[PDB]
Amino acid sequence: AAPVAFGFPALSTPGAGGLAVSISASELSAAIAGIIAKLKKPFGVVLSSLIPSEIAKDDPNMMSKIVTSLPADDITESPVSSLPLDKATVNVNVRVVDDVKDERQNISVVSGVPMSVPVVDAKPTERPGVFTASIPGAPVLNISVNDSTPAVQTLSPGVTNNTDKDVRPAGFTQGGNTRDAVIRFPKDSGHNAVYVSVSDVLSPDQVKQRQDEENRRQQEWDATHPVEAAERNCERARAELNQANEDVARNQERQAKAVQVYNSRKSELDAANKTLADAIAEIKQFNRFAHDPMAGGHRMWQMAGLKAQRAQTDVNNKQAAFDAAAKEKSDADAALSAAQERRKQKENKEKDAKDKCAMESKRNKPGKATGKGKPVGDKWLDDAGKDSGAPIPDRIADKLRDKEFKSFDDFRKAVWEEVSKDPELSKNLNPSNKSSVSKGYSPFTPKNQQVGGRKVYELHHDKPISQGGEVYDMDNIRVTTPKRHIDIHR
Amino acid sequence: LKHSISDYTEAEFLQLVTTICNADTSSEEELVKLVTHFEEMTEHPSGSDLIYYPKEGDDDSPSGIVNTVKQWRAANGKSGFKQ
Repeated sequence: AAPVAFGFPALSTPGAGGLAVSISASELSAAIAGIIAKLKKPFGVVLSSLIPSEIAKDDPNMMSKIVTSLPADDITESPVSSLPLDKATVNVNVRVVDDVKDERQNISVVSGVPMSVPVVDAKPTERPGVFTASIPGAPVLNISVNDSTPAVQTLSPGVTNNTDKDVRPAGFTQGGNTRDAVIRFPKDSGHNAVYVSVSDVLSPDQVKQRQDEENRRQQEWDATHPVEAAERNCERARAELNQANEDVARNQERQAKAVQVYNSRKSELDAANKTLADAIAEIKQFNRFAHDPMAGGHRMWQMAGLKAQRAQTDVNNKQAAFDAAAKEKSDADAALSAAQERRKQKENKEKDAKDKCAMESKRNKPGKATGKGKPVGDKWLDDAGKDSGAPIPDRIADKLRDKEFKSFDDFRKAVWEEVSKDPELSKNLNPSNKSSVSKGYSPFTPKNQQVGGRKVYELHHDKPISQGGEVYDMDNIRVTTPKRHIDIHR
Repeated sequence: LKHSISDYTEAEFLQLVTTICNADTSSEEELVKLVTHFEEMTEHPSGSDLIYYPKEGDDDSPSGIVNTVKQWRAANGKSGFKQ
């Protein structure tokens, strides 16, 4: 039962008796500690990438799961020992979770938010030093401690070990096929509590599905966080530019290199072409002795024959090589034109982006409220789902004007707070809804006006912020229901 | 940590609906996460409206909503609470 190193994802084919895992006592390597330390100061770092094509070569049935394990104390702030026996869920600082990024399913170490997991006790069994944790939704996970044999990292053609350990933002759908738990042993065993996540291996069809769902959630988040959706592009548009610039540089190297090779091969040829002319004159010289087979010359002639076929073959070889160099040089010259055209487009992209990144940055910098708004009725919030939405109400404008707000986010919170206190605007809000408006938050819409995760009334602008339109101008602003706004822009 | 309404006891479920109605959250994003979660447990057609846009004469206080979900689910062939 050679033990698998902590923090190194491996396949365990299940049995009828559940999964088989064998841990060690020996503490987790510099690597993972590194990651968890790095990661300490939702984002995450990829341990592995999965390739179903391969996993099936050995596990054709696709029954195999992917287990990964850590010693609980490295995850949890409160030692598992000093924890009530009534608690089913201990809080954790990081988790091991399946994510889907760049078109492969992959196992990875997540963090950056509040997280907390099942805690389950491990019943013992006939076998000596072998217990059964059963985590809801996984198979029976029968464990086995071993500090006798030196630790191993298992290597399976399906599961890869992605070197790039950059912290990247993590999946919205993270964990969608994972079940983890801190598992504790009974007190008279002396075995440390161990963390285990157990993830399904998604098939490529299922991965495209997660991928799709992942992209859709990203859209939502992008429309409900303009503040910094833009600030993200500016990174992608700057990265794409910095990369494209290097492309020019590497092309220049190839093309400046092709110019010398051209020049060199060109002169190699010239020389070799003079040598032919020399030898071919030398044969003209002794041409005389051509039909006198018993003369000094009819050797000296034959000799020139040879000098020439040699000198001639040489020319043929220098020519191929020169042609070839000429080809390379032409292709190279086009590679820059093409590659350097790419930089011009990428340099335009990064301008557009950086302009938008500063206009969409204004809505996160202070200002004074302005405008008059317009009269409204009892059906104020009803209007937010008709026409071009409902406007800010006059009565609200009046109460807010000239006041200073640290950020437009605060201006919304405040608009709703003047709606909660106004009986006629707030006539449409319920007790449960009113709890949200006065707590700041945007009030919820009817179901029929909701769209996925956008379930609450939105403040938008007519003349957008990205087209320099005033952030805080209440004649500008429009209350809309998620659906209504979505419809408005099509 | 809870995929079916049958993971919740009646008194456990009530707590979630009393969290949501009072808006007892650290952020609007965690509130909306709770409501989106509530919706899925109920499988109910009104959806979020059970809380924020109740029918005429329904009870919209935390309990009455637990009560609406309870009898609806039972009356349309659906699993019940824990216990």
